[PDB]
Amino acid sequence: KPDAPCICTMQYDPVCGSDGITYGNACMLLCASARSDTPIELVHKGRC
Repeated sequence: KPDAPCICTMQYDPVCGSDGITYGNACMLLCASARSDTPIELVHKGRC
């Protein structure tokens, strides 16, 4: 998928994605998978 702005909401839902990074939200993630370094992969909807 293309780059998706990480401004979905402010529902601070820090989801841990395969990489060891707690993304403020699955969308913030979209920012990660869009301009992070590697295609992370959610694993736990929290602080790991």
